[PDB]
Amino acid sequence: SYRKLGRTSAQRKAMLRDLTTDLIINERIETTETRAKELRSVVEKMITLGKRGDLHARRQAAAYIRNEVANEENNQDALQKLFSDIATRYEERQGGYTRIMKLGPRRGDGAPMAIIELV
Amino acid sequence: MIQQETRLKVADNSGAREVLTIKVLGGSGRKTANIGDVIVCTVKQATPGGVVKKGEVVKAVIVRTKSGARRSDGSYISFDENACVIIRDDKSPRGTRIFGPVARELRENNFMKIVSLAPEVI
Amino acid sequence: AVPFRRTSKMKKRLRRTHFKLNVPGMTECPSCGEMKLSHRVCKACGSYNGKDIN
Amino acid sequence: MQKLIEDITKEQLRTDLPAFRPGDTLRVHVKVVEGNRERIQIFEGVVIKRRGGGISETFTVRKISYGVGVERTFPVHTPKIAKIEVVRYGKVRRAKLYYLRELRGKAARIKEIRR
Amino acid sequence: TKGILGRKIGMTQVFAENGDLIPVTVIEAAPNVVLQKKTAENDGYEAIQLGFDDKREKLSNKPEKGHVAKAETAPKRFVKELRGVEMDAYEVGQEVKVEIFSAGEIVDVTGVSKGKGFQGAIKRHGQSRGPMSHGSRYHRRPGSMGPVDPNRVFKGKLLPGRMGGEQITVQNLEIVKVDAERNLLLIKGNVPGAKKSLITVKSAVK
RNA sequence: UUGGCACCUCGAUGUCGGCUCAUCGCAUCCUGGGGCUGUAGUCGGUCCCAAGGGUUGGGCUGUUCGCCCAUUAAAGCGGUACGCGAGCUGGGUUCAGAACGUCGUGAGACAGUUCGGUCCCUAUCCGUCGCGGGCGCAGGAAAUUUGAGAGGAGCUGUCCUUAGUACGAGAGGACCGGGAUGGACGCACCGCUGGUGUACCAGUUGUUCUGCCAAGGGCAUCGCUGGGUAGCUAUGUGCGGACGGGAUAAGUGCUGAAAGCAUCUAAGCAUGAAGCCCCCCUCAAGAUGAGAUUUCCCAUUCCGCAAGGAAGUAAGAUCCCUGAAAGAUGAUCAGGUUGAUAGGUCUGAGGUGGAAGUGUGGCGACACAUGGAGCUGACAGAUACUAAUCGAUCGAGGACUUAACC
Repeated sequence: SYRKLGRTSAQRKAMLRDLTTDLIINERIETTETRAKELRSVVEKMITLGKRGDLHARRQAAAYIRNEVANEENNQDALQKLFSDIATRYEERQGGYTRIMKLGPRRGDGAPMAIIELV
Repeated sequence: MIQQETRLKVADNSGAREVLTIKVLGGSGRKTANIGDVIVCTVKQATPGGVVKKGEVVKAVIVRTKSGARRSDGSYISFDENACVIIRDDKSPRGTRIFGPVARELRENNFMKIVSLAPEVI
Repeated sequence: AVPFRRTSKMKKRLRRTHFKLNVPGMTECPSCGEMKLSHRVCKACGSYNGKDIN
Repeated sequence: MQKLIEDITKEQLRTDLPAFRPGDTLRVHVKVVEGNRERIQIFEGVVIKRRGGGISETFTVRKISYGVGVERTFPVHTPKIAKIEVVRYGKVRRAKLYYLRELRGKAARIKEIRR
Repeated sequence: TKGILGRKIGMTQVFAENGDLIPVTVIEAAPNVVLQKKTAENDGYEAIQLGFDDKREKLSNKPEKGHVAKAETAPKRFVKELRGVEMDAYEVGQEVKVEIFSAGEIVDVTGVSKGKGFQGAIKRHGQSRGPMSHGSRYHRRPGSMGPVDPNRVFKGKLLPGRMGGEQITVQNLEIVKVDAERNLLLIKGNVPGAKKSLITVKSAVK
């Protein structure tokens, strides 16, 4: 199957509803290794909606993506920035939109960290 | 897929209305019985006009069930009520008519008087 | 669930064979020269494979 | 893998059968052998189910005759099916009609949709 | 007294000239080349060794090269061996296609059966369990271990472990149809082994 | 077993009966072989060789036993702390509570009866099931095996034919020998019937949230209900215990003395069983007796006088990392940029079913077209898009004696 990551059925989808929206706003994230590998196979489903960019293509991410603030002095939401500027950036690449940059151990957990860029 | 201690809707006007099983006449111990096997049964209810009445150890033949019947075609026959037709401990029935459809996997053995009395041999 | 006898000073110290821990996969940082962990970021360099990533 | 699967048994994809909507009344001409003679009987009824994949798509037809519901599956691509005819099409919002196995008598009709 | 080997893919359902539907595996055996003909005069027994896969450059070792290159055809990944064949029919390097077999003969099938991992003493040995109610805190456990006085457990009582993975053979099977133009064997029955795992296909002792 | 004796155990050895896993003996219940028979035939009785396999499901009883119902080819007996309570149950006796009969003025008793009554533990060692790390195996490494040696499997009924035949007065009804088909358990699997499928899709309720409608999101056990692909599954599907050989057991024999005959004997032979050893299958060279072949790498640089030592490598392997056909973690296993190993990607397969939006019919609930659409978790197929970077250690220099040839 796939991975579960300590959460129940409900909580892991409520986990990844923050690890995409905070990933689109703050543009880089330090999670663990295994939380990275459950975003490399998820976030790349959300960015391809920005390639489609139509009406019903819009109303799928709005079911998923939170309503937080992405750009002050612009009032640009995390939904809007996925389609305004990200859609301009990736008109040519076919798949493969997140890097995995492995850090060292977390201190108290022994957790093998990671860093994800939007490449 | 009829076990011990199941209750069966009876398909002839030979006297009985509902019949419960004892043992499938297979080997030492057989669990189920799909179609065409022969059960020793008893009679939990009968019609008031009854040749065979309440509380009689009877020997009977499964006709139609909620089980499959894997033909070599791959076609699976599956009815919507478990049933019997009471026989006279032979390859021959003892009732007059046979209510409802009868599965065609009785012709594998020679129960052809049940076949000849069937109204729709499905 | 009771140890019937105390463990002597042999069968204790034969259980600490496979309780040892090794040195991990440790290479050299290609830019700032120090020892690097394999397939992770040399935190002294801040680099990985070509780039001191901010 | 799966391309190599069907490219063997594309020669047995029997294309004589009219592709129909799962859930509609329908008759089937089944060739059988009774007494070393080849006859054809006709099995009317509504389709509960179309499922499967490739050569192994099995469907079924339910007939409610003499008050005992008869369900009778068939894989689609058999040589032991002669002729399949759509008598009335049907509309069902669902796709597999398992609830028809209980309801009888006019809470179980499917309305003809004019095609 | 024969045999080739191939790679399992998965089940199908194939018609055979009737309404008779047959469970059918899809065994693909790209044409095997004999890598060594072992003789009884030096190796002490009469056998032969096949080979099956198209190895790449980086996959091979140098001792896998020099074993092949005497009868230089190709480095092949899987190497197995068949005791008891006609040695007088073959030479070192001969290509063996599917042309041996027909669609009507008794055929033996060995293999490498699937895995179930660490799963224990009901699924691993078929044993029953204690009752699921009437206050019993006993179910899914491997039974009593033995009587008192012999002070040990007998070697032959069964216990939880790692089900599957072992080599398992199914005797007296049969080939449905031979399609040698894509190197395909279709065998009547369910053959052990997961997807892409390797199977010897003999002719059984009837 | 009912019992004797009081030897171990009263600084505790928990006791009957079922459930769980079975193992062992043979005085055998079936199955194999036979001998005699008051053995016509079919059933039978009875001893003999046989322990390889099997030994049903229930109502009553706390039940063991036994009766009984219904089958079966058969419903075997007996151990093993009246096997198994650091595996399970607590109905049973054997704690106080309660009551009945009887005993005793009485408190109270009763192997007479009834109702209710806390079953604890985290595994050191030996013992098993499974996996691995090290060194061994006079050089290092790569794959395949011979097989010492072990284990599993080793049950069978109905029906057809010979043949209604020999036999019998009939009634009845065959051995011997062919073919077909099942039950019982056993290995394997997911195409088919269904089962589960909590990061799949569709509907629908209460209520909150994204400013509102629309459309959604959360929570309500996956909120519930109908489906559900891969995956693991059984009742589903395949095949399985085959055909035989070798030597015997009881028998059945010849031949033939001792002991002019007789005699299955002492010599000399042949038969003869589901038994026994191989044949079938799995495991297996740590089988320290360490086997056998196939190729690769080769005899390098330093001490030391040698003996010996370390220190870079070969062949190959490891750390590591993307991985699941494998998966407790190790292992196995597909790969690591001369690459399709994982994820995305664009196609398809299967599922679900007619997306929102728009337009129109309708007072609206709602339909209808757009449109086999829309969405899709593990599936297979292409694509270098995305990381498997660079590195790094480990790892042979091959003894002595004799023979053999050279």
